[PDB]
Amino acid sequence: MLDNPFIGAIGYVNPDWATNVISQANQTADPTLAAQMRKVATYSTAVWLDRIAAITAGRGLRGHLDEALRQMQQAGQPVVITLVIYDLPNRDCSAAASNGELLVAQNGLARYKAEFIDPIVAILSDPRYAGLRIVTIIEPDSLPNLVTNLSIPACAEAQNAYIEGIRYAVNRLRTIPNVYIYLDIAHSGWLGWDNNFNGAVNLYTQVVQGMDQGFNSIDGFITNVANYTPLEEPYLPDPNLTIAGQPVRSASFYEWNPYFDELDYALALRNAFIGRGFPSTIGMLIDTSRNGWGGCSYGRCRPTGPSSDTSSVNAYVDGSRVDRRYHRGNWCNQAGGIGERPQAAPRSGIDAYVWVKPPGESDGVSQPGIVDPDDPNKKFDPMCDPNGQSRYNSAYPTGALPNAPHAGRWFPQQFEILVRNAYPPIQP
Ligand SMILES: OC[C@H]1O[C@@H](O[C@H]2[C@H](O)[C@@H](O)[C@H](O[C@H]3[C@H](O)[C@@H](O)[C@H](O[C@H]4[C@H](O)[C@@H](O)[C@@H](O)O[C@@H]4CO)O[C@@H]3CO)O[C@@H]2CO)[C@H](O)[C@@H](O)[C@@H]1O
Ligand SMILES: OC[C@H]1O[C@@H](O[C@H]2[C@H](O)[C@@H](O)[C@H](O[C@H]3[C@H](O)[C@@H](O)[C@H](O)O[C@@H]3CO)O[C@@H]2CO)[C@H](O)[C@@H](O)[C@@H]1O
Ligand SMILES: [Ca+2]
Ligand SMILES: [Ca+2]
Repeated sequence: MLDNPFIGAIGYVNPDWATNVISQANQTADPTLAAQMRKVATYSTAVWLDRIAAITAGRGLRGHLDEALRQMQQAGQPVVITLVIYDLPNRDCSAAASNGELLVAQNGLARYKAEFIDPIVAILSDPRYAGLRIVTIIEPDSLPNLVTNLSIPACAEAQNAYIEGIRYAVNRLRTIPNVYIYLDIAHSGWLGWDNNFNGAVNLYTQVVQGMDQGFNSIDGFITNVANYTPLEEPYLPDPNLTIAGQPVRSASFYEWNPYFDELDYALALRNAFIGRGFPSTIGMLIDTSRNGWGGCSYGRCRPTGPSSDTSSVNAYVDGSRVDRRYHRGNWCNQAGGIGERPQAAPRSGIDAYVWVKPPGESDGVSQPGIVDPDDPNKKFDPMCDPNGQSRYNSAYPTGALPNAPHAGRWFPQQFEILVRNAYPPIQP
């Protein structure tokens, strides 16, 4: 196996996502915005396996891999295709927008193994695909929910199903020599606090050391999947910087969390895991699909330096942060911008920036009363209410954009905002 599957390979371009991008560009009046959309359609995004039907629907998992072979032949270079394994029972257990089809109380773990992992592994095992690099992102949100959300019965009752299902997926996937495995580990605005950070290091160390290959069972971890947290807060580089007598991490936006950005968080986690016995060959991914924070939204434009207002930590931090969400827990349908393009080894210890969440796809429907045919357990979550308050701190609005369809469906109003707000800006 390679030390980094993203080195020396070009990213798979998902034609089914690109078709949505190009179709929206063809309906966009502004010719520069439309040309920016056409350029976005050329970048590489992950393919989500978000239900049993996704294995065969449309071109299906086999179709994407065949298309990857096609792109590899056309380019004369290896292709790296990213897959998201996303169907654990009691999925999305701390929210409502992405609850899945399998339930722990309805033989969900058994169905997960037999109807989801086993057919995926059979397909990835085909020797026709040996020349691809196949990256599997394992079950976003599941393990982070075990760190912070055990007070929710849907999470606590699922915890051993998560552990066993994830070990089962990784143990089977590790029998395939061109499959590179990354565990999801949330983002700095979720697990950055000392207690969450240490709980996560403990949890993931136990999960991996119980795998068949122990610490050799995975190739690393990914942060920021489907979230918006910046790679870097360049104007808040020191969480202990004293402003008006207080460290800036004490600001309301951070609540003493010393990790303001994903580079600090990902590299600190990598070092922590190496200290627990993981080999130094592990690498980190960061999802940069929607964390650029160009443009303007939520009453601010991107800061161009540290704030001139040093009269209080809150004023200073709020004027200096590029993450301009009202509250750091606002995960649904945010008016952010596309971030750095997918790219290999941008920083030591970082295997790649990737677009795992595909820009333009919804995080959740924005009002109740609407049922989706293809995901009958997807429901309205108040975090997606454009007129509501955050359910993590009701003093703040959700920031969610209106007119959003159910999670995963094309959200043209947000896609236009994400392209306009891209950082670095899209060049036609
Ligand atoms: O297979 C052809 C089929 O595709 C359908 O669209 C898929 C789309 O291909 C896929 O990327 C997407 O995956 C979603 C997932 O459903 C959704 O639950 C997840 O939501 C996130 C969300 O963004 C978070 O904020 C929060 O809600 O938690 C989850 C987990 O992070 O996001 C991914 C990526 O968007 O699902 C689509 C719907 O199945 C077409 O709709 C269909 O017509 C095609 O036949
Ligand atoms: O990242 C996308 C996923 O987000 C999930 O929500 C989590 C938020 O992303 C995260 O910011 C929030 O963090 C909490 C933290 O867990 C808690 O200890 C602290 O006190 O407050 C933070 C928020 O201020 O946690 C939530 C989960 O509870 C969504 O549930 C998921 O659908 C989405 O993909
Ligand atoms: Ca490696
Ligand atoms: Ca930093």
